[PDB]
Amino acid sequence: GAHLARRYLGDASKEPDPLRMPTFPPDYGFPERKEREMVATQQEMNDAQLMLQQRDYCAHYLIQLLKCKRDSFPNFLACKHEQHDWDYCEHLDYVKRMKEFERERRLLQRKKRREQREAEMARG
Amino acid sequence: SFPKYKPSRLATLPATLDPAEYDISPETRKAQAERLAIRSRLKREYLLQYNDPNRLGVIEDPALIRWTYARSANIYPNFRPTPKTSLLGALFGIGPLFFWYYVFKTDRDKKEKLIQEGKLDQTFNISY
Amino acid sequence: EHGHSKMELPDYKQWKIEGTPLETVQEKLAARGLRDPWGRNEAWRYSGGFANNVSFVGALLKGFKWGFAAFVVAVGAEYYLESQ
Amino acid sequence: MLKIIIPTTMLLPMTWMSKHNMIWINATVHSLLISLISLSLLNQLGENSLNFSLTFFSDSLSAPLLVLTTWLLPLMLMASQSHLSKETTTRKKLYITMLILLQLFLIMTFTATELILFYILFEATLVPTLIIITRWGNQTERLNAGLYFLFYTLAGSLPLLVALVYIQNTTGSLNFLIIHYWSHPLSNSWSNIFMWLACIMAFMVKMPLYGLHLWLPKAHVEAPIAGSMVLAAVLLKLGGYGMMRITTILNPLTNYMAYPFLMLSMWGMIMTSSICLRQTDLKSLIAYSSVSHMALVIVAIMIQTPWSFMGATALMIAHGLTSSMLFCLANTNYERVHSRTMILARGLQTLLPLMATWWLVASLTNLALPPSINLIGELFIITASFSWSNITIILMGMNMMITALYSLYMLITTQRGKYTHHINNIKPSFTRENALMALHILPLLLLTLNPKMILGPLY
Amino acid sequence: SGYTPDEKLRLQQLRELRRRWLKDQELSPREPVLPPRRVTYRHSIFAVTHVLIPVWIIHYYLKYHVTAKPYTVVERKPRIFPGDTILETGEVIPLMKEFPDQH
Amino acid sequence: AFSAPAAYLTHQQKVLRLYKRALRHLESWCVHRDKYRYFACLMRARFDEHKNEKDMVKATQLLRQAEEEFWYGQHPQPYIFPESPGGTSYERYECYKVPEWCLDDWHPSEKAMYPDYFAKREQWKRLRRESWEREVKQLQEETPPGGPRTEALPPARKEGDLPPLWWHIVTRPRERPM
Amino acid sequence: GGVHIEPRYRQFPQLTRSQLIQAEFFSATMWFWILWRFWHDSDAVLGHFPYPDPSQWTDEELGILPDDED
Amino acid sequence: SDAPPLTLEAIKDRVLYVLKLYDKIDPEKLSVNSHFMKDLGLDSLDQVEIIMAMEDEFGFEIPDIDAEKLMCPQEIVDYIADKKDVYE
Amino acid sequence: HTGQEMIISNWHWMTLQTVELSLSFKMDYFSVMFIPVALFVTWSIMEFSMWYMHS
Ligand SMILES: CCCCCCCCCCCCCCCCC[C@@H](O)O[C@H](CO[C@H](O)CCCCCCCCCCCCCCC)COP(=O)(O)OCC[N+](C)(C)C
Ligand SMILES: CCCCCCCC/C=C\CCCCCCCC(=O)O[C@H](COC(=O)CCCCCCC/C=C/CCCCCCCC)COP(=O)(O)OCCN
Ligand SMILES: *OP(=O)(O)OCC(C)(C)[C@@H](O)C(=O)NCCC(=O)NCCSC(=O)CCCCCCCCCCC
Repeated sequence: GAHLARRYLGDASKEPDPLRMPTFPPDYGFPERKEREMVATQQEMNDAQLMLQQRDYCAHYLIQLLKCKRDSFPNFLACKHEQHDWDYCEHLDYVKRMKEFERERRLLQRKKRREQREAEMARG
Repeated sequence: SFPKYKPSRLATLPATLDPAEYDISPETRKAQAERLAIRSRLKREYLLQYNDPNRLGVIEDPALIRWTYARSANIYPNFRPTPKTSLLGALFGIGPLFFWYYVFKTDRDKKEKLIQEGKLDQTFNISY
Repeated sequence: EHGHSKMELPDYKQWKIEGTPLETVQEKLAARGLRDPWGRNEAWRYSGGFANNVSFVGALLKGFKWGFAAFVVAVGAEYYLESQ
Repeated sequence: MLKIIIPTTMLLPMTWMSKHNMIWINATVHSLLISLISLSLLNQLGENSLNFSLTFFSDSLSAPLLVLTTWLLPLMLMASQSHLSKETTTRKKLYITMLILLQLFLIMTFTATELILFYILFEATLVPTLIIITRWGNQTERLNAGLYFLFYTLAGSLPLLVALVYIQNTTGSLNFLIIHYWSHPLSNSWSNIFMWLACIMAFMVKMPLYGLHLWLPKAHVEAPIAGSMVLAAVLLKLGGYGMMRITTILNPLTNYMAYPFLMLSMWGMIMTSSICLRQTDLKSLIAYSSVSHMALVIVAIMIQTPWSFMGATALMIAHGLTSSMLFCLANTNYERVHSRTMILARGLQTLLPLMATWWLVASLTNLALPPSINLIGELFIITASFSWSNITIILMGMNMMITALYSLYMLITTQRGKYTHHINNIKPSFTRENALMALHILPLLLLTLNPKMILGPLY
Repeated sequence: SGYTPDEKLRLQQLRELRRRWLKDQELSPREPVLPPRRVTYRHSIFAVTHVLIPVWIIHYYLKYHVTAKPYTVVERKPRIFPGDTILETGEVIPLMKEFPDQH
Repeated sequence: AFSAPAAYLTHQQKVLRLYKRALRHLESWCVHRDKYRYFACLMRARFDEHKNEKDMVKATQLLRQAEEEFWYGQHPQPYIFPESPGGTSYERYECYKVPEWCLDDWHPSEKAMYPDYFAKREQWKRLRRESWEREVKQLQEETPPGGPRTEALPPARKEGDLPPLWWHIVTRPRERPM
Repeated sequence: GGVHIEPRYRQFPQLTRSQLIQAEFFSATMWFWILWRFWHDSDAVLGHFPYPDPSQWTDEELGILPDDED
Repeated sequence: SDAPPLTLEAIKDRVLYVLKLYDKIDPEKLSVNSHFMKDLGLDSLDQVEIIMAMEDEFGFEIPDIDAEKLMCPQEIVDYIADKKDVYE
Repeated sequence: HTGQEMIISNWHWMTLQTVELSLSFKMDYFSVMFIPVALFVTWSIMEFSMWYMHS
């Protein structure tokens, strides 16, 4: 989707641009701003030589799953718990991305509402 | 009534859609009969030469010889310099040469200017 | 080794239009004063082992019964072995 | 170099004192031995050259051409054995004498260290070829053909002689080593432009360059089979060798004097290739394909880069072998059918299967199927041309497609389909013809294993 | 419509001749007169001559000629995970940072 | 194929050719046999409603609108028998057909195999050799002056005679040689 | 390398019991495999992780202020 | 392939089989030499349909110029035999 | 089992100055996964053709 209809048939400035997102400071909402934590270091993540696109915040679960796959070779369905863990971590990453999208959209709503209220006060 | 078929150069008219086959006249029948007669004469000649036990050689075809001669060697003696032939020869034999010369000369001038200004990035260009 | 066994043709009196869609075609034609002269030539296409048809869904579910029975047995064994 | 020249000269008395029924056997055996001897020239250095004496020298550009020249003679003898059966002994000996004299003139021309000596032998090659074409040719057009083959050539080469003596009055020498070591730039001047044209046109006309190529179809379709073989395989490469040698004194004029010819070649290779699509004569088609390949060689030489020269050498050798094989196949059809028209004898794969295999291999080689040395030369030339200008690929690409088309066209018209019903005189292939095709095709596939032998002096 | 009598008669004569010609195309019981003159088992010989000999030749060629030159056979580096140990050296790669595990 | 063609097709032949073509294309449209039977009976009824008409002009006006209607609804992908000129196996076995005269060029070591076949072949050759000399004169006297009017050939009329120009028709390679 | 089956001419062709049982066995194998895999791995079709509702998130976690502060 | 080598008897039997299923002609009256127009009182359209039934039965097409002059079952059998190279 | 990957440059064909052309094989995931599939399909097709093209 409905966001495509909203942006393309409705007001374009009302909705975020995926290419230029985010447009607002990270501290604009609340000043806490806890940092994201990475578990796998640069060196072991290079030694496992995953890919430059698998080298994300879920890389430790990927490394553990690869260790299971290598260790229990003939039983290719032996280690399914770590597959589930990696999938869950990727799910949480996607949910965080969706939250970023929603926050940017609501901030754009609020900024446009501020602009309308200021314009109304100026015209009155 | 049904939508009409429009013949073209590369999709000709069906024989069943020819009005000429529905305009039958005695002269048309005589023409068809004599066409069949000459075809039959040629077929008889070929088949007499073809079924002969004594013959042991390729049968010579005057029509094939005429075709090859007309395509190769009868061209120039029947050539006549006319405005149409002169113009077509000039175009088809001169225009492509100057077109390609202009294209390649412009490309090489652009490349040479880029090289002289130093902005071309020929790194790793070792083999030429 | 080739098939020289003297195959003999069936009796032509065997083929009848009755009980086939050709009968309905004949009825529709007689509704206009026409007849089908070649009807009995096609009757063999609806007569013997060709008389029964299968639906598309039935074709897709060709071996569903035996597979379902085997799946039930296997899942029951899995339940009775895991619960130990 | 005399270890090759003297036996070639001794071929003549051996031919003339031979028995009436033993001329072909002796000529073939001793020509094969001379080819084996000439194989030793292939041991080249990365340094200057094999400077045997003041008169003759050998290079890795000259060595493959010499080997091809010595190898072509036995094949020509085998090809000529058939149609010269009813000829008197003296005239057969005269034919063999013409072939031997042509081989001697070519051998000396490739190894000559002096430009004037090179010119004299380069022209001496004309007389045996003219006699062969106009004496043992079959149709009445041969006379006219001979005239063309002569005058075109001379019209190009008389100015060259002038230029040559002029150069020797200015530099003081025409020795190629001194000329290379003492080279000086050519300033942009009208006199220098005309000197460039005089030095270039004689070699352009014998490649042949597009627009100056009218003599070649006449000469090749009117010549006997040995004449066609030697004309397509060796005599065309004389212009390429001459242009490769003489371009060292033409710089930097070639940077802009090459534009008219390059265009004439790059467009020309298209036209001739398209001409092959509508041709009713096999020999005419093969000759036009030769014109297209030589246009590519002209582009390679005018580009004047190492990859260009390597590709030009490889393509010259490959085309020589391939065109000789194609002419031999066409002649083996002609001697059965006596027509020289493509659509007369049809469906020959059913009647002659092994000859159909030979046809397929020859068509594949002419089509430049990797890793043949035909494709090696073509690809090196194409890469050099792409570096010269990225737009050239278009024309080059088009040529490739067209070439395949007409090649397979020639294979499909003659070998596939239904046989012609009334042609009942197609006899089984003789051992001589099969051996001729095998001796054409095995060296090509052997050479693909050691391409450095045919990549020239810039390897 | 139908055949003219001459067409009918020519057809019968031609088909009689054709049937005779076709009958003459059969072979007698002795027709292929062949001149004789000379001068798990199958799977075992096939496995010996078509697998073992080529693998012997290729292994010899690779082990003693190809690898005699540098960079001829280049291997992708094996993957290293935390907690592994190396045969050559014998050190133990340290474990990861004990990430908070839940679900 | 076997029958010699005439100078022209009569009106009846054209009508029958249209009837066959239309029925074939209707069968291609109606895949099932009962549907085809119904619509083919309908087409037969439509075809003979003008069977009894007498004048040529309107009978030719019909069979023209019929051709136009056929060409409008002609099923651009009709069914073709596999051996027919448009079929998927039209000239499939054309490459296995070898002429008889090739057997004359066999090596004697090859002809040593199959001696009975080559004896019968020699019998056929001598029969052809005599019959040809008879056939040439028979055709010479049976032909009208000015040349043949139709490429139809006569039968044999004597006792020991053979039909003129019979060799290359009787010695056809085969329909499926290999 | 098969057995002899004569043509039938307008009747149903002769069938071997072997091909019938083989075809039925392989169809049953395919259906059993599909049922087994669906029983064991159902998330491959219907999914495992629920899709969150973006409009159901409270403004507190999205850093949204009540339209007056900044 | 695996196609049995059909014979003249098989061709004749199949032709008569197809003709006996044509309800326009009485199975008692027809024979191998029974003519179509005169012996059985058929039309030209009936002949075209008979030729089409033959073509469907034997799996190959008879050209119209040849098909238009096949007026007996015997000549149909002869045409099929000559086309398919039947010995006996 | 491991993830074995290889490059085998066994025969040196030629060298154009700074460009070396040699017979080299890349035995990576794609090669070692596609070769068995192609060989399996080819074996099935050849067994099928033994029946299909018998005549
Ligand atoms: C027929 C089939 C093909 C045969 C082969 C054809 C190949 C031969 C083509 C000849 C190559 C070109 C010759 C001269 C090229 C030099 C460049 C010059 O022509 O261009 C301009 C020259 O301008 C004009 O061209 C002046 C000459 C005009 C008169 C010449 C005739 C033009 C067309 C004739 C074609 C006839 C060819 C066939 C003859 C039978 C450059 O201006 P400018 O800077 O000032 O001069 C530079 C040279 N300088 C330094 C020595 C002074
Ligand atoms: C296939 C047919 C091709 C025919 C041949 C085409 C090539 C023609 C090349 C020109 C011919 C004459 C070449 C001259 C020989 C070189 C010697 C030289 O360069 O010396 C020059 C002399 O140059 C000339 O004199 C050349 C003048 C041209 C006269 C002849 C005209 C021939 C036709 C010219 C136009 C055609 C050229 C291209 C034809 C393209 C192909 C058809 C300098 O003379 P100097 O006075 O000593 O020095 C100057 C300082 N004092
Ligand atoms: O006894 P026969 O020798 O068999 O003669 C048959 C017949 C008498 C019918 C005929 O040969 C004849 O001579 N008729 C005389 C008059 C005549 O035929 N006039 C023309 C009538 S045209 C017609 O029949 C209408 C055609 C309608 C069908 C259109 C086809 C469209 C199909 C589209 C594709 C599915």
